[PDB]
Amino acid sequence: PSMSITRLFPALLECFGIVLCGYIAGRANVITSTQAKGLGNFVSRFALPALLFKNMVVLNFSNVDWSFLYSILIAKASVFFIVCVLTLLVASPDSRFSKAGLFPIFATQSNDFALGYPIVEALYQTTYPEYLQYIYLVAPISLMMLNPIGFIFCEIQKWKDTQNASQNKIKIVGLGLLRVLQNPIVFMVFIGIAFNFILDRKVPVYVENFLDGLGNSFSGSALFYLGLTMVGKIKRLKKSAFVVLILLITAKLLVLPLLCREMVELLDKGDSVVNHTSLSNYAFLYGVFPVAPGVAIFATQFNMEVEIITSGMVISTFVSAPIMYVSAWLLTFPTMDPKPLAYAIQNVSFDISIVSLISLIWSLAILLLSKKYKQLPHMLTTNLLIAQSIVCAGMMIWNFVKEKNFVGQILVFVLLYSSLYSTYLWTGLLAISLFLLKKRERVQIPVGIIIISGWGIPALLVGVLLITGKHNGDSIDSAFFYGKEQMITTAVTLFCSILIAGISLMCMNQQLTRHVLLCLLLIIGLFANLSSCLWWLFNQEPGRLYVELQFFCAVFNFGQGFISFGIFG
Ligand SMILES: O=C(O)Cc1c[nH]c2ccccc12
Repeated sequence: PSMSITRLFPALLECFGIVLCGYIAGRANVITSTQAKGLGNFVSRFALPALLFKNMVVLNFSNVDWSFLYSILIAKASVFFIVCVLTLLVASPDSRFSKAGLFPIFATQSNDFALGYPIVEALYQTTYPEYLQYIYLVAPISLMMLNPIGFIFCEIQKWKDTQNASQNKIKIVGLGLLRVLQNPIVFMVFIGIAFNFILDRKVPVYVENFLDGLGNSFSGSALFYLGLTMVGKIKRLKKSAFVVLILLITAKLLVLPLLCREMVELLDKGDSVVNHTSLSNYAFLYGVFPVAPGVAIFATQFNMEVEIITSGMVISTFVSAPIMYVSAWLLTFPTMDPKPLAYAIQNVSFDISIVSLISLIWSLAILLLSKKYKQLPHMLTTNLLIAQSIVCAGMMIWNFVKEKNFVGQILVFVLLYSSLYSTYLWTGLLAISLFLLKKRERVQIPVGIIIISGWGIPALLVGVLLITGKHNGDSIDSAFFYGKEQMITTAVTLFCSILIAGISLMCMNQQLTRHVLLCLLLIIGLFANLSSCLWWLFNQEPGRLYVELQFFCAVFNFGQGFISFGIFG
């Protein structure tokens, strides 16, 4: 295929597993905040410049598609210009230049080497090997292009804050540019380009082992340091600052991908449809890379906007994981016929259910071992997390069982289906329990009946499904394993929970917020699945928007554990 999309989930597990290792290590103080700087110094002063130098010396410039460079750079320059001019118009006077510097750098500078390259490598190393070159071209040329302008605005702020020092523009410009030249990425690219020419792309045999040994250590070491620098970083922001952060992460993780993709489709006027397509898709995925950790370092160096930039970098890194996974698969679906596409959505479901189950077990354990599960609603909320866990656990088994045998398929189907419906009801059961708790303190909530229904009724619905329906189990999609009746069952379950929740939340309006938020964020997913099921039935020959909806309702179905992991973890 045009992109080895199956290799992305392992790459993301490498990337974000090692970031999680660093995060766990810093949390557990396996490495303290002052000890982490030793790893950071190694990463940035040795491993990264070695990696840059090696790849820049090796690079065949007579094989670079400059259109991709110009496309991504013009897209980054666009987002930079937009965020800069918009920041200059929106922000308040005494902070507008610090923000106009760092917010555009934020919105454009990608976590290219640590996170981007493992992902690009996995996706494209075998299908389109030259796509790995553009990491080392785009990322540094991006700094040389755009970072000096942002630093110039930060130097304007440093100048303006220092009202004793109404000094020269030449110093402002020069110092901004000097900070760009002092960046190891920038100067090791200049140095590597010089030795690309001097050596005719040949790393000396007796220097190669060194550059290999240092450079190859970068990814793991940098991803680990990234985890360590994410510990204790998401400070409680003002509502205004949180909205700004959402808009900046939207610029980096949505707008920049869309503009990158558009620019490749504008400028890659070359002939090949499939090469144009894969390059376009690579441009989108390039745009989805997180904010580079270096932006937080610049912010610290200036002492400017540091909470927003650090928190945004942290959140951007984590938000890039699902967006990147989701986007890459979504872009790949137009290349797939309906059977490998059904396989694809089950693979997606399995992948998400793994990491969601892990998030769920963690969140469950926290709520249990904190003894939060004693309180109401938190006991039923823990049951909602239990419900989500059994959903994810079932889907993992269906991937193992999809070709095993008829009986195991049915049994595994019982489990997955039933937990699937149990989540649906616990959405509603929680929501009406919120109303019941809100109604008056003298009301004793019918916890036992609620639990018995929250698992009996889903078991009953799967029993009904087995009885009234028939085995459609030749079908790869487990949500279609029992066909028309299955999706009607799904639809009724969701609608019941939706009515229960809407009515109860209404009466409740006429601890609480996190559970209301949970129910609503589940309800948008329940409606995604409700839509999916009636649409399935009738469409009969569903379009591209259906496989994308099928995909996003699968992302919800199994990724809803991450919702719980955010709300209570
Ligand atoms: O953004 C990048 O990929 C480069 C980078 C520079 N210093 C870093 C520290 C940790 C992780 C990545 C980087």
